[PDB]
Amino acid sequence: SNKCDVVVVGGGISGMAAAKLLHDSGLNVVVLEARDRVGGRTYTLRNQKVKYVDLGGSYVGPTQNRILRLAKELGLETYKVNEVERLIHHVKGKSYPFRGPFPPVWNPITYLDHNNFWRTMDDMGREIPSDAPWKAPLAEEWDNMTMKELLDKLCWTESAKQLATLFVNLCVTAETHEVSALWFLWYVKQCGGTTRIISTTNGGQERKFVGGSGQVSERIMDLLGDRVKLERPVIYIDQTRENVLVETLNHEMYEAKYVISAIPPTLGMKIHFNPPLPMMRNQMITRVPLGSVIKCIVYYKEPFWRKKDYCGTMIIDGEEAPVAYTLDDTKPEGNYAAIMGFILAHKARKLARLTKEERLKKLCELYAKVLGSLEALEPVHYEEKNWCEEQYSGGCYTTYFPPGILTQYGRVLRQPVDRIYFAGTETATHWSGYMEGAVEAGERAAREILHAMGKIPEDEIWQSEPESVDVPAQPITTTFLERHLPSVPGLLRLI
Amino acid sequence: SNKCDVVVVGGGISGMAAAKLLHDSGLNVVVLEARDRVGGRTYTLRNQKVKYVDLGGSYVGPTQNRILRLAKELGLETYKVNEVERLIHHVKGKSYPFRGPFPPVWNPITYLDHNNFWRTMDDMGREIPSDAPWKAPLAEEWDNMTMKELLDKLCWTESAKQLATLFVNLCVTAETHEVSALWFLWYVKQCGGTTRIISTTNGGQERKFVGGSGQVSERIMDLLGDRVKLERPVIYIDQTRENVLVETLNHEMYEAKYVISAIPPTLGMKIHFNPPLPMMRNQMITRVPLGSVIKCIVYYKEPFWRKKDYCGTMIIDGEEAPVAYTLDDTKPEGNYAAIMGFILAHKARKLARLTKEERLKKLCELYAKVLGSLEALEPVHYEEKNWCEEQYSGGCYTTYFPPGILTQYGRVLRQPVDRIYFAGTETATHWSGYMEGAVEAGERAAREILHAMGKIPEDEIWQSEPESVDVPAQPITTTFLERHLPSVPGLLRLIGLTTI
Ligand SMILES: *Cc1cc2c(cc1C)nc1c(=O)[nH]c(=O)nc-1n2C[C@H](O)[C@H](O)[C@H](O)COP(=O)(O)OP(=O)(O)OC[C@H]1O[C@@H](n2cnc3c(N)ncnc32)[C@H](O)[C@@H]1O
Ligand SMILES: *Cc1cc2c(cc1C)nc1c(=O)[nH]c(=O)nc-1n2C[C@H](O)[C@H](O)[C@H](O)COP(=O)(O)OP(=O)(O)OC[C@H]1O[C@@H](n2cnc3c(N)ncnc32)[C@H](O)[C@@H]1O
Ligand SMILES: [O-]/[N+](=C\c1ccc2cccc(O)c2n1)Cc1ccccc1
Ligand SMILES: [O-]/[N+](=C\c1ccc2cccc(O)c2n1)Cc1ccccc1
Repeated sequence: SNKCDVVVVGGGISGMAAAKLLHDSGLNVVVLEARDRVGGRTYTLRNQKVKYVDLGGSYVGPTQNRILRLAKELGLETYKVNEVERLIHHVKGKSYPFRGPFPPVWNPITYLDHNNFWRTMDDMGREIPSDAPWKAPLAEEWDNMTMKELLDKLCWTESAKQLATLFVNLCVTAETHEVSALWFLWYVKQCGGTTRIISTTNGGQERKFVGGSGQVSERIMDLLGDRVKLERPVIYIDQTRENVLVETLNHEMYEAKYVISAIPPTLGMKIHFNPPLPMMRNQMITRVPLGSVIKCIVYYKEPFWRKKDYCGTMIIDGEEAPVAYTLDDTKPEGNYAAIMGFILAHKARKLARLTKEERLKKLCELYAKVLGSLEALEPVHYEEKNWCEEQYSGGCYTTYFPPGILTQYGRVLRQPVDRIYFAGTETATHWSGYMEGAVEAGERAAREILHAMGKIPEDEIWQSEPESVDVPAQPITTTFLERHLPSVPGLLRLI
Repeated sequence: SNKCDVVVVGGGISGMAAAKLLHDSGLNVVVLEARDRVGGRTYTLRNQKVKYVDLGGSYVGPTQNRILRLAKELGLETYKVNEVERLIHHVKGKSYPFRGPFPPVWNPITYLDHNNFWRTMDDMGREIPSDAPWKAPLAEEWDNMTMKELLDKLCWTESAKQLATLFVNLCVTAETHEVSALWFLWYVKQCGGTTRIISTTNGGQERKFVGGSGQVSERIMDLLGDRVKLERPVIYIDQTRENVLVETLNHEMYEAKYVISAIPPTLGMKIHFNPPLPMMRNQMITRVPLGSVIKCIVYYKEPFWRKKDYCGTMIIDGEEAPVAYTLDDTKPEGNYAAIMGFILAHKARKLARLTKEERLKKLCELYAKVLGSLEALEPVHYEEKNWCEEQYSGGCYTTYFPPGILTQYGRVLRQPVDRIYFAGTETATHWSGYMEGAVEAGERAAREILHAMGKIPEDEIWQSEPESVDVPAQPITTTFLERHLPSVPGLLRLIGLTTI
């Protein structure tokens, strides 16, 4: 058996960040990676037609200081996602160009209803602790409802309900009826709220890495050399003896003092445990699916939308559109012109039966309609990735909680099992579900082990992160009117 | 590699029924079983204090003709669960003895709401095809709701909502807010409807096997000899070559023409697949958890409840009650007096924290109050089993579907993946979740392979079962008033119109 201090299961950003921290402290680490590559839910493809493209996780923004610091140390640089020109909201077959992060509403009733919906999401989130959403005062009430039920209660207009629905689908790649209200409200709150999570400028979609996000995992693998073992899916963890034994599918045996599980919670099911896991974890890892998404990038000779004062951001309502949201994927030099679109949730399941060429045609015809340009019909290249088909991801972007699961099982996610500690973006308390959360969780799980070894004190397990000098955060502001305008039922009670 | 025609993964009733049919058709089968025993979600404990006791699946009834035929062919007998004396409905801290399958209701408004609740469950059920629930006309609308949301709309009284909530918790060991309304309505309809599923006499809980249900899997193991491999958890299935390769955790390798997966759907996650599963199954097996239950059996010197004219059946409402449902578990000879109780859904999670001794104490104190009997505080013995802790079950009784899953993923549940066919009770069309469903699914998957090998025509894959001559099924009937009495909103509509 191959002996070390710590076995990290998974070479995504979380496992790699944990292995780097432990290695830098002088421990002997092995990373066991199921795939022939590192990066997990990040994947940068290179070819002459795209140069590079992020087919998985890509965007970083202000307040994501851990991923910005790790990336910067590895020698990576960011560029700004194009948002110079106007965004488009496509509603009932027509494009309404706009500026600022929220699509505007002109009907006064619809205005009140939209304003109330976003405000209520943040008002609710203020009562949900980031590190313990199950301790929200109304935790059971909110956990025993879907986001569909909450939206049915909150939204007096079909206008607000359809945009709120698009918001849920885009944020967590799942249907409003699939997900706990408590979990979704926590999810928004722990990215800093609605403005911060939906914003390009001054939010989660502000920036991409020059050369792709896959370089974070690749360059940590560079540092660690042959400590990273590719095509070693873990099948068996034995904790009955003095050292932990980890076995891979290719029959190799690893022996360590501790283990970091840096895999999506439900992919814990692929591992046979001795002794069996405690009951709550045993059932938890069956209750925590990942969402459904195809990430699709259509390439054009030029960023032609910019000539019409469109930035390439499209918010597209309605069942018929295959893609509900797009960003300009053009490289900083203005070349490799491209539109990134997501095929989300039930549409990812529905449209996966088509050919690649059939999806390209549907996307080009949608983009031609929304951008009002025949140039959208003349793509020069297409890349896509269906994350639903990934045995060692389970989906993307992240794990969602169905109704009732977070209050019953949420406590178990980070709870150590003997000498196994739990990393993965799912265990983060800030930008859980993102590359930032992957870094937070890996580093925390690594410091839990340093503390178990007596190397650091308890108060050093969770560590704050200084603000990026390169990507500083501006405050989220609200207007007097946004804060005090009544809801629709509010305006009724006042009549 | 050990060579055969068919590897069966799982030595539950489903896997063993498959293996037996294939073996009887003259094929070479191997059963790879993870545990040191067959039976899976059935488990008969034997010791001198209890003689035998079912800690997993136990009850069989009318219309479950496949498990009754299989058990009869293996030399097993049934006996009737005690329903001679009165049942008890315990609500707001008081016990109301009754007869017949449903706890009665005297308040006329409450009576209409209760009658409308059960009636509407079966009415919606008749819209849902047993073999394709996602083809129901309102499949999408029903699948996008929880059972909690459906009870909130249907029940105009708290009385009906509370009883309906207990019915869901007991039937599928899950909370109303956890389960799809479509899936639950399907689950009840594919058992023959509300009356058949809830009933002891004339329903699912009518009988048990003399000597325990574990004998079904054990006796098929006896027929199969060394073809059954215990402590062979399957870790890897390879379909990239001419024959399928099946690898176990002890590094043994099995080579076969075909595989039957006879394990709970989510436990497919414990197997590494080459090539990868198709997308829809890849994601479905992360979306289908099992329910939560502790089965608890408290033993007494005598079945003292019978002397107060209680059969031992208790339907117990309220958060404080650790157990919502009990049945007499006394042996047919009248000895090893016992009460069987289920701790359901969130209470299986909450009370798992306690010791065995603390759970025994809470159950005795509950039983003493409900039966109005201090004898209930004098147990002689206790057995229990928390199915939440089983690595190779994932829960009990069965797989439930959360909102949105049955319409998006339900169709791939028994869709073959190249040379892998799917058994297990979850893939049944009649009494899915039960031992009956395990037999139907196992025999159906076996016959799918017999068809693939050209040994039978397609019309022999699905086969009807002759009615047991030993456990005949009384039909389910309604009275004129049950069929036609209005709902509470129906009555308010009548009132509205008269008054106009
Ligand atoms: C898929 C995706 C994700 C995504 C997104 C868009 C798509 C299409 N957009 C994002 C974005 O713009 N910005 C951002 O910050 N995040 C975005 N996401 C999510 C993001 O990619 C993830 O949050 C992050 O990558 C998660 O990292 P983490 O390290 O937590 O997890 P992982 O990448 O899934 O890595 C797990 C690794 O474990 C290996 N594995 C799995 N099972 C085993 C076993 N049994 N043995 C050994 N290794 C195992 C995986 O193969 C993987 O490498
Ligand atoms: C647990 C339970 C179940 C139950 C019930 C009460 C409890 C507490 N009450 C029932 C009742 O009164 N009447 C009835 O008909 N059913 C009742 N249920 C449900 C019933 O027990 C189940 O429907 C039935 O036994 C399921 O049979 P099936 O054959 O489909 O599935 P299984 O019993 O889970 O068997 C699966 C076997 O597979 C092995 N396994 C799991 N993973 C692997 C791997 N990777 N490799 C090899 N083998 C594996 C399991 O160990 C098991 O033996
Ligand atoms: O919410 N919005 C953007 C969003 C959110 C979460 C993401 C996660 C990963 C990758 C992304 O590109 C994400 N984009 C836009 C929006 C604004 C107003 C109404 C509806 C929708
Ligand atoms: O539904 N009832 C019993 C039932 C149903 C399903 C089962 C499945 C497995 C094992 C069992 O013991 C089961 N018992 C009684 C009842 C009647 C009226 C209201 C609420 C409850």
